Amino acid sequence: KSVADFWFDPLCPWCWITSRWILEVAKVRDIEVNFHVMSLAILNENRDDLPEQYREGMARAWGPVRVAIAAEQAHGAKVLDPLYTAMGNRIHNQGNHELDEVITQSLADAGLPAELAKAATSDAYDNALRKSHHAGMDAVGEDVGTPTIHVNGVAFFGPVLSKIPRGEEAGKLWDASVTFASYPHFFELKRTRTEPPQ
Amino acid sequence: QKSVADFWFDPLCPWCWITSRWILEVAKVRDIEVNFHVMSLAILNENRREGMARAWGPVRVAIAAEQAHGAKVLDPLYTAMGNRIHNQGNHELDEVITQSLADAGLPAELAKAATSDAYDNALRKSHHAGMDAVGEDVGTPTIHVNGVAFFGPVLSKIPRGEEAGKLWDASVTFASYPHFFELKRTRTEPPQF
Ligand SMILES: [Mg+2]
Ligand SMILES: [Mg+2]
Ligand SMILES: [Mg+2]
Ligand SMILES: [Mg+2]
Repeated sequence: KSVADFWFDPLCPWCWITSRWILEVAKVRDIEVNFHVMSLAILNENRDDLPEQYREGMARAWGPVRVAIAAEQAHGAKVLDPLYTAMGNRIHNQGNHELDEVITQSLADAGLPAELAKAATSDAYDNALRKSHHAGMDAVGEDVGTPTIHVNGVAFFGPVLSKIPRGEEAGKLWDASVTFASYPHFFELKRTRTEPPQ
Repeated sequence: QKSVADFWFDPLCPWCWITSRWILEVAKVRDIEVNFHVMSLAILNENRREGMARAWGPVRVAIAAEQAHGAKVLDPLYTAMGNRIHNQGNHELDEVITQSLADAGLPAELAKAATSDAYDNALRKSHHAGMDAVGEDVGTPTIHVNGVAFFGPVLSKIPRGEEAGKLWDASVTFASYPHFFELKRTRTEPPQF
């Protein structure tokens, strides 16, 4: 039985696409899906030259990931899936970037206690967040970016997807990913003549 | 309908060697057509080994052979050259060239192409067709899978039989999906070859 371990920050549009893909895969393949939290804010800590404006666009970027960690600590890893879905629908599908509102709405949607929102503005969960992030994102390259998935235990950057594959198409892309994971002496495949629009 | 692999190679390149031998393994277990095209490590180095400082020789001979006898001769000429360089570790390139032309059944006079710029434009045109990228510059190996250009699969060993076939099926799946861009291992990197 194949296993997808996926690290996400609700803010990340790449994570959003790749996680929606994995959920499509799960509809047409027998796989175990484990979500884990990582943090774009932590990625950004490790970059001394980040421009002021980009820092400003991330002013309160710890809130959603703190709440996700706190939810997992309180209720188990199982609640990450639906909490992430509720948050990401609002952030990515509705374009809502008032994160305080996204957090309270998403907890209610997911059926989780409202008090979890208080995690967003406390450092109590940061040690756990850092450890979760490092487990997922530690890589040997200076690329260090999202999306990162482990396929049957094999850590990858990508698949970098700019649209969510659906149904059996999603399944076939999973099958291909598993085949590459199964061959230890494969390292990289990348399109050269086109790139994702951002 | 028929799956097609276009493969850009410099006889000197170990990564081209591995990925091209993989494609020839694929051809034994999947119905595919394989087309070889020349590129040049020396050109990559312009736009940026013991025995190999004269790095234009093998690629110049390859291009000259294609110009005179057609691109189909590149498969056996490359096999001849790379068998010697990579499988036998022969780095005397003048000897590799002579021997490989004889292996492939091509005229010995083609060896003279190694030390003439007569087809360097043809070489450059072939190179850029294979190596051009919209993003950051890429290295070897580059291929087209059913018309879709990829860097990689970067492979450090040659998959054989159905294992090779499954890796092709995977590549074809990724090529077929327009909105897939990259998959890369994060905890191991290719060996220093
Ligand atoms: Mg976890
Ligand atoms: Mg500003
Ligand atoms: Mg504290
Ligand atoms: Mg050609």
